[PDB]
Amino acid sequence: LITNSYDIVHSWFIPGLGIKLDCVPGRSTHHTFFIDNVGFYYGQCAEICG
Amino acid sequence: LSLINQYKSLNLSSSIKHNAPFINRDLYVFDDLFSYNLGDITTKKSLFNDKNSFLTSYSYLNNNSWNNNEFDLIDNLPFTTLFDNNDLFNNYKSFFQDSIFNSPKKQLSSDSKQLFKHIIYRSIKNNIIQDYTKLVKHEDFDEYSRWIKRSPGEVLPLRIIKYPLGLETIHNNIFENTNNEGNVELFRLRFNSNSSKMQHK
Amino acid sequence: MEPFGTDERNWTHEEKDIITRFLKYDKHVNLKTAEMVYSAEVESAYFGKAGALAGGVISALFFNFPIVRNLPIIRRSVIGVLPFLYCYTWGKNTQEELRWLKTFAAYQRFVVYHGQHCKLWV
Amino acid sequence: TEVSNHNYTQAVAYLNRATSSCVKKCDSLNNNGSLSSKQESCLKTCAENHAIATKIHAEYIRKLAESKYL
Amino acid sequence: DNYAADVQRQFNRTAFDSLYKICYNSLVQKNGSTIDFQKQIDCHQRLIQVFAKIAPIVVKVE
Amino acid sequence: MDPVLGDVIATRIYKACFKHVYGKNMKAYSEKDEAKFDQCLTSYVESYKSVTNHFITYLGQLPKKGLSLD
Amino acid sequence: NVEEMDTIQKMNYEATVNMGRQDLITREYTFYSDYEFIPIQEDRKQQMEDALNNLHKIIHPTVTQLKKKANVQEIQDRVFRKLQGWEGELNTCVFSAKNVRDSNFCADRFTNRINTEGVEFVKQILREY
Amino acid sequence: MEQNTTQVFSDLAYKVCFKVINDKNKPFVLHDEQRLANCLTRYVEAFNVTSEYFFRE
Amino acid sequence: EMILPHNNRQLARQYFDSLPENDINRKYYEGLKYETPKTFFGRFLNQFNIDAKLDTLSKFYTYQKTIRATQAELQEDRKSYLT
Amino acid sequence: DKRKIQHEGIIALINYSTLCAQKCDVLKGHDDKITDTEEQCLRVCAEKIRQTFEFTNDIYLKNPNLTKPN
Amino acid sequence: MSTRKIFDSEEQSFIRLVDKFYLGLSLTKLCAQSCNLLRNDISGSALTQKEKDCLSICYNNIEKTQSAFYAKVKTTMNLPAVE
Amino acid sequence: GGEVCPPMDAPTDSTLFVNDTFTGFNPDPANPEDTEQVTLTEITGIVRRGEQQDILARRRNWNKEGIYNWVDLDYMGKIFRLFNLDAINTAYIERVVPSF
Amino acid sequence: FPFLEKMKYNQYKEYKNDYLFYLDFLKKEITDDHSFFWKARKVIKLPQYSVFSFVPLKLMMWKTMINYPESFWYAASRVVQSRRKKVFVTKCSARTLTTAGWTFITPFSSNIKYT
Amino acid sequence: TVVPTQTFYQMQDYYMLCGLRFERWFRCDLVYHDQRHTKFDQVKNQKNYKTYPCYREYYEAQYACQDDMFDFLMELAYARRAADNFESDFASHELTTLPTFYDTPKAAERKTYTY
Amino acid sequence: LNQKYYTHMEHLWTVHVNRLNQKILEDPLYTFYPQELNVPKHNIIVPTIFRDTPQ
Ligand code: HEA
Ligand SMILES: [Cu+2]
Ligand SMILES: [Cu+2]
Repeated sequence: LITNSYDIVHSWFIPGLGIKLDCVPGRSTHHTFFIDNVGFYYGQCAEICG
Repeated sequence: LSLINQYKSLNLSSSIKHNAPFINRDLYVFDDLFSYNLGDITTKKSLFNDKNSFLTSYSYLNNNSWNNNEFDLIDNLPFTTLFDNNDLFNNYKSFFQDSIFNSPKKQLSSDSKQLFKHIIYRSIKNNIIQDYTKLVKHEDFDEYSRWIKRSPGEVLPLRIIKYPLGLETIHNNIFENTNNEGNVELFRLRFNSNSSKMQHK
Repeated sequence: MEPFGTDERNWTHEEKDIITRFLKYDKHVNLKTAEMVYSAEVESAYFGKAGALAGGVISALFFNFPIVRNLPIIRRSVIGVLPFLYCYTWGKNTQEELRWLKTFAAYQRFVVYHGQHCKLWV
Repeated sequence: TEVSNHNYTQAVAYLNRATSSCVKKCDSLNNNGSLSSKQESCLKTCAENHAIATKIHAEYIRKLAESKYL
Repeated sequence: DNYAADVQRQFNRTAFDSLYKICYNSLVQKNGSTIDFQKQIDCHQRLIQVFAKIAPIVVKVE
Repeated sequence: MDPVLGDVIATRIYKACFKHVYGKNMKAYSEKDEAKFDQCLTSYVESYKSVTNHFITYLGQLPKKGLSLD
Repeated sequence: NVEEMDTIQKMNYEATVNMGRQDLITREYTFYSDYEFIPIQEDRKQQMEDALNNLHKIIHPTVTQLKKKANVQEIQDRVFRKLQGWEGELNTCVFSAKNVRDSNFCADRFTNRINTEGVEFVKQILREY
Repeated sequence: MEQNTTQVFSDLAYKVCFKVINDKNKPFVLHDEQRLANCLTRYVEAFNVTSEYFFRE
Repeated sequence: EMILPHNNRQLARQYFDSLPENDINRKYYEGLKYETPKTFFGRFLNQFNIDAKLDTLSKFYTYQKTIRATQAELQEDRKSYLT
Repeated sequence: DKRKIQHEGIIALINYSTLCAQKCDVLKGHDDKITDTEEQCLRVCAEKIRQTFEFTNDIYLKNPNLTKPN
Repeated sequence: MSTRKIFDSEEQSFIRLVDKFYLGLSLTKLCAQSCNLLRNDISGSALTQKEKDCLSICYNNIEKTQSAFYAKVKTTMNLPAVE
Repeated sequence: GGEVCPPMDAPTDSTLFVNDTFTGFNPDPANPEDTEQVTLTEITGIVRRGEQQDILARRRNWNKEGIYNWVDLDYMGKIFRLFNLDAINTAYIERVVPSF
Repeated sequence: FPFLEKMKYNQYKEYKNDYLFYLDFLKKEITDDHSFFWKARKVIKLPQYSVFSFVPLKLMMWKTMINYPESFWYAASRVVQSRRKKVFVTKCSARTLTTAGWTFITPFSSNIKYT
Repeated sequence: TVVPTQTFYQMQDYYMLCGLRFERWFRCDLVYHDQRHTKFDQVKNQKNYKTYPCYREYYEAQYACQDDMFDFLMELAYARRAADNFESDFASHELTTLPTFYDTPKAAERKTYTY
Repeated sequence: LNQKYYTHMEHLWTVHVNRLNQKILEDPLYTFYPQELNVPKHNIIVPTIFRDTPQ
């Protein structure tokens, strides 16, 4: 996953997956993801987006 | 001050009667040199010279010649009917879609005036047909456009480029470019065609 | 376009005048550069004229100073001419300097448009 | 799109001139009413050449006018 | 006014000029700079006579 | 256009037919000359049609805008 | 043809035609301030292409026989430096050219230079490598 | 009159350039079009030079 | 700077066409070698021909940028030194 | 009128320049640059044409009998 | 053949007259070429008996085909009336 | 923008229905380019040179205050955005009518 | 805020320092010159009136406004009983007007568009 | 792989990697920009379609770079292509670098190939 | 001035003598002729008609 921000540094935090990718402007953060199970997970922005 | 002695010759016709490659125009016999069935002429008719462009002058004179009509209206050719052959009709429409083949009357008049001025200057050089006001031309190109980009300097007429070597290892053939002769093309010549043309993004 | 280096000959006054004239009328001169040149040529004259006027004014008072008022003719003339020459030099130098600096800036802008500067590549 | 009668007249004159040139070159008149195979090939080639020539001449005149104006 | 007379004058001047030009084209040689003035005048007179003879047949209202 | 254009074209065609018939053979008029003129007129019409087709196609073949084709 | 193609194939044909015909659209907009240069003639381009083809044909044996990309690149770089000096001279003559006569003269000079001395340089380089 | 003169000049230039260029009547190319443009330019320059010379030069 | 051979008018050759028969340059055109005198007194004798050489160069090389720059600089330096 | 007189003069000048250039063969496909020799030949032809026109005018002005009705 | 009424009646008449004059000039040139009146070896400004006969034959031929050719061309073009 | 006198009649020759070679005037009542449609007129008059501002002659034009007393061609051209400012300042013509 | 509009009388600024044609500038017709016509804030279909007064009730007596040293902000605050106690209702419309907490977060704190 | 990711794999964000990949792709494109429609996959004869020489380079560059950075670099490369300024037409930095064993004159002799 | 101009003119005269010896009657490689002897640049350059490449 190439995480990137359009306006300000946001954070996608999947709690079930225990992942927290901080998409920041300019930074093309290439982060790996390996889900060892099939499921549906919900999450919110871990960075105050406005 | 710039007009202190800028215009000394004014009667260009007085110069036309002198340097023209023609016989004297005051021949009274020229009034009645020949006899023809002239008919009735209540208005002045100007002799349109040349076998080819004679009537064209009258075409520039008549007002109805500037009447726009749809492609449906112009559905025939002097010896052919464009209604039957749809391909021929499309070809004629394409020929009429070019601006040079469908230029307007204002552009025609501007071109005529420019050509007359150029002819007068290159032949008589009377300096009177020249424009009175001095025009400063500025290339007001706004560099804040992400769609139009000018070229600083210009493209060199010819450039020599060495094609990349070793870029492809698909079949272990390091020679990528090979001309129609089959020889490995190591150098290539890139030539610039249009100096004023821009480049598509 | 001009040579770059200390050993290179300094730009001549006639060269500066010719460069200004070229920038004022060149067909390859952009609109913004022409506007900058016209604006520079507008305000620059006022500074020199005002400097000359200020010299004429101040130097007049120096001719009636308490000590200068009782000197010989030649000495009084020199003392009076002292301020006027300095202020005339100030005004002329300010006008010419403003003109030449703005002309150099305009020439740099034109070279950026003409791409004639080495190591200037976007 | 629409076209003017003056443009139609100019096109007709250009076509007449091109046809005259093609006939004079390919000797189209020396036939019994039907053009030979070589005659038709030469007619097509000369017509293409004349159309290209008309386009080039019009472009040259327009460019001369523009250079006079510009 | 006599628009017919004016058109006739213009046409006659054009015809005389065309005859002179045709005579020059036929009688010029050596890439120009080689032509006979008396022969050109004679050819112009002959062409004027020929065109005058042809005038009644061709130049007329249909 | 106007019928005067057709008249001019007819005059040019008549001059061409006279050249084709009597350009090098100045003889007396006859029904043979009339038939030769008719054949020349037919050939001129065919040549004009071919020239018009080829010129319109070449001018129609030259690209002027991106192919949209709806 | 286009009528013989399906929707997808017709779209592909239109895509190819449009992508190839971009320059025509680019033929529209021009910048006045640029110093206009008379284009090099098509005959001159063809002659230069023929000279380059002859050079490529000469290079073909050594280029094909060589097993070192470094050696190939070195030969190419030397030839490129020489031809680049020659082409720089030619382009300098072309930019300041004022007539088709000057254009033809510059093109002939460049072609002769590629034909005469570049051949000797390439022969010497090949004899070395 | 100016338009008529310009049209006549253009027609004469086109006639001369087609006579000179379409001498072999073979298919034209980019080089052929360039040659035709060169012929037109040469005709215009020659006309200008001839007119200047006739105008007492 | 380069004047094309098709566009290079041999004005200097025109000057060569106007010079007299006894011209040393013509002898130079014939192949007469000219050497700067390396003898001190002789070099002193060579000190008085600068103006004549400049005039000859201006006659032969009127259009040369180097000749024009040298002539202008020499005239300006002469004026300044005299002043 | 001045307009008609100037039109006649311009037409005559164009025709004379065309005739001279056809004699001078100033058109080539090699280049558009008119050579100095070509300019000299055109100048010679133009001088000849101008002298011939002057002589013809002098002969015609002296005697009107050379040009008579029909 | 997209024809309309652009030129007026007087304009059409004058244009027909001008076209006739131009066709007559071209025909005169062709007749002179066919009758060898434009020979560069011409000794005078006059036409002999043979030249006069040739000119008369050419005039008769021109008269014998003008109106017929014009009508035939008009019918072949079949230019529709303007309305 | 009121009309002082009626305009001139159209010329008989249709060749005059075009922009003048030097004057640029097109006397065509139906111009194909409506942007080039021009209605010309003819006015006859005498020429009166530019007046001189003279306090002794009570010619004091307070241009900033809008009071006018002298014929300042420069000020008139500045107000009217005249293109030929120098030519206008050279001299002026006082309109004349054929009496009455 | 209608009173705060100073560009309304900007035209008179042209005639303030250019008095040559000032009387001409005074020859026009008044549309909103020294007048504030408020658009109707409610729908009233009573054909008896061509126009209806949308001016503020508290601003009706300009004489009462000639003595109080306060701006027009009195009429703009708490003059309507409308309330929409909805979480989906917007009360700020100024998403850029916020703070970046204890640790100022860049660029979210260092740009006018965002902060 | 043509531009190895191990060049700057130590960094977490592929900024320098995206820059290098974009520079290489732009160089290759500018080398073969004009012949794409005449000798590459953009040809009309679909049976004569040859893969563009910058195919793998473009794919790797797109993989390394993000959308906004790719767009900005594309605008910059468009400006560069308009300039037609080859990197070899302005490079002088090769003079001011310390000599290295990899920069020996006989580069071919540098490699010691053994089976 | 004699020293300065003598060195300069000695170099120039040696160059002139060398040029005459080879019978080189051409002007200097950096010679700027007058405006009347300058070949003007032709302005009219019409681009070729666009045509879709068969390839
Ligand atoms: C020393 C600093 C300090 C203290 C005392 C506190 C005290 C409290 N804090 Fe917090 N807090 C911060 C420092 C502090 N905080 C900082 C730096 C942040 C982050 C800002 C940011 O997010 O950017 C934060 C953020 C923060 C949030 C984040 C809101 C959000 O993120 O959603 C919340 C909400 O639950 C919270 C709650 C509280 C509560 C409920 C108390 C209760 O303890 C309050 C009880 C009162 C006190 C603790 C004061 C004692 C009272 C006295 C009067 C003492 C005087 C007596 C004597 C004389 C000795 N704090
Ligand atoms: Cu968020
Ligand atoms: Cu958030």
